[PDB]
Amino acid sequence: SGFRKMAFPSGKVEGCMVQVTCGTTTLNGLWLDDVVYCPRHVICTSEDMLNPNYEDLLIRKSNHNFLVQAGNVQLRVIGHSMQNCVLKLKVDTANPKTPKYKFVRIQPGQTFSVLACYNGSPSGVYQCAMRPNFTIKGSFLNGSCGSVGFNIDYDCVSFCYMHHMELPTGVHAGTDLEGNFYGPFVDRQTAQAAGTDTTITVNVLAWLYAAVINGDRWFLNRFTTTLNDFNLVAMKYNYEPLTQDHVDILGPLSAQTGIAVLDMCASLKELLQNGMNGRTILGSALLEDEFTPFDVVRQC
Amino acid sequence: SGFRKMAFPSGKVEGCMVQVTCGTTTLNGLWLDDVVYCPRHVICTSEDMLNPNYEDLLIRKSNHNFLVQAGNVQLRVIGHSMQNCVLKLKVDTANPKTPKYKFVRIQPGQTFSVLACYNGSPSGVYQCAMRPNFTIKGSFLNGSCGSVGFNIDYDCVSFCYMHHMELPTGVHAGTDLEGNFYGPFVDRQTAQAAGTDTTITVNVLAWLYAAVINGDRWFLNRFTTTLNDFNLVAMKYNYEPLTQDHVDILGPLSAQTGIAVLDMCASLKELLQNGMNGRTILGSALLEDEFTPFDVVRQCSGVTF
Ligand SMILES: O=C1[C@H](c2cccc(Cl)c2)CCCN1c1cncc2ccccc12
Ligand SMILES: O=C1[C@H](c2cccc(Cl)c2)CCCN1c1cncc2ccccc12
Ligand SMILES: [Cl-]
Ligand SMILES: [Cl-]
Ligand SMILES: [Cl-]
Repeated sequence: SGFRKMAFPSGKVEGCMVQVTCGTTTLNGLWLDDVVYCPRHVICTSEDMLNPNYEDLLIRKSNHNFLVQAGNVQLRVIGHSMQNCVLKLKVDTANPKTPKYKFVRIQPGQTFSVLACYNGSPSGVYQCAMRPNFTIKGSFLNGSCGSVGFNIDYDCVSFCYMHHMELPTGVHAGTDLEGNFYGPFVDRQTAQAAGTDTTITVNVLAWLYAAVINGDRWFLNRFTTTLNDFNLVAMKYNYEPLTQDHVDILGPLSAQTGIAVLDMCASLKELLQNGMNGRTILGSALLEDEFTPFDVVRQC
Repeated sequence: SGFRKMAFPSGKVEGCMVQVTCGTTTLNGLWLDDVVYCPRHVICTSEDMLNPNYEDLLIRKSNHNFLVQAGNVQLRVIGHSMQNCVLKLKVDTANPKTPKYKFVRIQPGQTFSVLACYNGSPSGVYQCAMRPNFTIKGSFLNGSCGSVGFNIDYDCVSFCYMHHMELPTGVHAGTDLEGNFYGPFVDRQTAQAAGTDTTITVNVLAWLYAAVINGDRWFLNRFTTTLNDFNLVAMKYNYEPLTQDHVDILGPLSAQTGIAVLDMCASLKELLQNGMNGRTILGSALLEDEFTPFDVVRQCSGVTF
């Protein structure tokens, strides 16, 4: 019993964190096999950030301009290339601690663990979700760039995020490990803002099924709803539309608890209307949206 | 910016997790140097748990009755002894991945990271606090026994908790690594319950300082309070007493934000007496008490391990 916001064990990723320095700029890199991946803005000064021409800034760099440190050992850069917004630094040593891994691009609503790092050294691990507005509500200070997001389902680390920037509202933006940003963001100090964020409806429903599995039923009601009526109501509370895909994904949880997906949608509608009236659901006074249907099945 | 419930990186502990099997019971063990530590109830059947005589159950076991698996390698048990509620299995191989470590007993209010394991394999990591009633609000299923709690101070892992049991309210009880239970719990299947819990006041204050550091100031006010008046209000709302030690520990956070500790106490008093009025603090409608002052400083300064 119990339901916690749980991150994947970070050991497999800790053994990949390195420090990357280019001139006065220092950030984190992910060392997998003989390549170190890091945000391309490591080649920029603060002045370069307004309108950087990365191709032009990079052509002026040689391999020895990049200093890569793995623990107390300096790795030798023997090649460099740019792929979208990530810089790939070929090194002369393959990481002996390279786990079984893949690069995966996630969709909004997906969760992942973040291993926050500074100077190539891991500081902490926490659980995140890719928000519908493509930002993540992280905990990142200056120097955290290059920290990564991942999932570890069955011994294989799936890297899904690399941290690049903090937006004005204190939320965070980054790329997949191929260097493509999540969201309409760019690695430029231009006016950028997070779009209006919404609640990940399918995740709130998953969490309500987690609460039922753990013995709580106070929020259930005798009502059901159509999918369209639910969406009309939910959008008024800034909730993401629930699609037929989401209803299908919640099938296993619906079968386990005996509560049909549209019956749980009716409880959610009522919770949005009434609030909790001094009660809690899994130790929370707010509806939690950073647990996916998959995370619920994994934990419960 | 941002403030998350953050655990310590678990890699140093993952390299110590092993599976321990005694008869039909399988649980987790912590392999440090040539010893595997695990709950002593691994030698019990469900019937034994009703009224176990651990010394008597253990004397009937030989080394080969304990099967210890580290990954896909079977370790050979060459000795066994009991220390309080922890079984120590001497093995013929020292763990090459043994980090610099210590065994520490924590106080209620102190937080730690739990690496939840099943069959000697780490499944997840989360942060939690030792409640004032000595339970932890963990997330553990059958098979999680032997999972450990820890903190990291520089490059040293301080093991502070080993999982043993779940109480009827779904909360958890365990021991330090010397096998001493936190709380008035016993490793026996008998009527046991968590006592009435209280809120960790110093931790709520630390979290309120974290909210101020992150730009959330709506709860600040012009008022201050005495420590004694604050403690009368704390007692009324099932909050732990705030001591002068707690006030001292919050000094650095008070200096950084410019809000005196007793000035933050007046915010907390107002929050307890009036609620949040539809507002949230760091994305929470409840006052969070599972971040110590040290946790707040560490996360807001970027301390690494
Ligand atoms: O956002 C940025 C800067 C930036 C500016 C524009 C585009 C890009 Cl891709 C990056 C570069 C320096 C690091 N940085 C930060 C990244 N994460 C957390 C931060 C917390 C506080 C202060 C800066 C933070
Ligand atoms: O509490 C116990 C049992 C127990 C009974 C009496 C004393 C002692 Cl020390 C242990 C033994 C089996 C494992 N166990 C559990 C431990 N954690 C989470 C559990 C979730 C569901 C079911 C059992 C759980
Ligand atoms: Cl996805
Ligand atoms: Cl006994
Ligand atoms: Cl409150």
